[PDB]
Amino acid sequence: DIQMTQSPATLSVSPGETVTLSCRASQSVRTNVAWYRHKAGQAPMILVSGASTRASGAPARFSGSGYGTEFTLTITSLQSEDFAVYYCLQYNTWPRTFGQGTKVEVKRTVAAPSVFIFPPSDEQLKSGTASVVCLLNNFYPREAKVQWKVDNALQSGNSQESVTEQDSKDSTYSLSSTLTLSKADYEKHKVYACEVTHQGLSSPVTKSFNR
Amino acid sequence: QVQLQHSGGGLEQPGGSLRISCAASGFTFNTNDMSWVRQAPGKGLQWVSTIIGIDDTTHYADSVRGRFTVSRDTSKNMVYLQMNSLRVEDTALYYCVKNSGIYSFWGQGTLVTVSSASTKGPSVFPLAPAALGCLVKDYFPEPVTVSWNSGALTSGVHTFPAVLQSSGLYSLSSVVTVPSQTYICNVNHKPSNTKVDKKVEP
Ligand SMILES: [Cl-]
Ligand SMILES: [Cl-]
Repeated sequence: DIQMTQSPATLSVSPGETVTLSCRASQSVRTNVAWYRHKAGQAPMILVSGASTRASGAPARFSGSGYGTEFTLTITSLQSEDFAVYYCLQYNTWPRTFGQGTKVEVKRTVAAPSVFIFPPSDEQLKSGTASVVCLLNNFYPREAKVQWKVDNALQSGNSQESVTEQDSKDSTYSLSSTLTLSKADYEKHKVYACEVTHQGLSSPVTKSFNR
Repeated sequence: QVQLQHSGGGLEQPGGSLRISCAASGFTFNTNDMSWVRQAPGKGLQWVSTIIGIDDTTHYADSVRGRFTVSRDTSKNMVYLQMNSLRVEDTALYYCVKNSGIYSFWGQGTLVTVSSASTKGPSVFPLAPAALGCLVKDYFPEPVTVSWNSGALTSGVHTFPAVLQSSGLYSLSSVVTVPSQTYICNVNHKPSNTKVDKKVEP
């Protein structure tokens, strides 16, 4: 199989800027490569075909270049609809293979997260399971490290994070990290801490409570 | 114009089977190559199969070969995807697409969900206070709808995307930043025909 390697994983840019996305084939794909734009809730749309030919219904601002193993995508003066995910595809051989995607996100200033912790509700404890929710509100960049400590013991395998899309108004992210415990295990401990690490924070902030 | 009309997908058990389709028009379908592309939640685009217009030959990804069959009916301009021995990782949005490589025309995404979970309405727990919210936990399948005070409270609301838990059930939290009035979260689950209203108290 031909591996298609897209770089960088994320691109942080402003509207009106010209931008270039890279795609690398593990072996020669000649010029048989295509580019796609994908916005959530709507079907992906074609931009470039034959590595450099702009597709029939694609806007004038999309250009493509390269051959063999290194391909590029240029978006001249990018619009708000351009803040999406871009995939390159090789169709030179079988299987057809896509690249893993490049997310073009809205650049903005650094903002530190407002951290909040929520103990499990009394009604949830009536059902043999506990949920400790940690909220990281309206921060930038997306990159955030969330550590869960139960009586100073680091937690592994019992947490899941969920992060929102960039806020249409302020271009920030919000993240929930939810810790799952049995009612039994929740009653064995006192200190539930959510320690956060972010570029906007000089030192890690810890939001905690006692059972 | 080139039109591609998708069928409904479905909810299937592992080892189960489904057939999805697209009715084509606005082009010479009998001689055109047709493909299937899928996208799994949080993953990228992946090519599934292609049927060749000129001779009816077919190509598959290794992950689906022997389980999935791409076929067509020239008389009705129908392209099909018969997905047998369904696996959890087949859970995705499936797009019928025009040509074998230059995908200019896409059908709407057809959702296929592969899971052993039974349909189940959520349990709505409060996130008590500033910030407050609701924990919409243990539901199946997606989606749920979360609104605040019957849709009056729209600003400062962060309704998180659902995560699939280890239990195979979904979960999300809806949060709201408010000043210093009653706060009710209204969560609907159409698959289970359940509506839950939960007020958040400090
Ligand atoms: Cl343009
Ligand atoms: Cl959902």
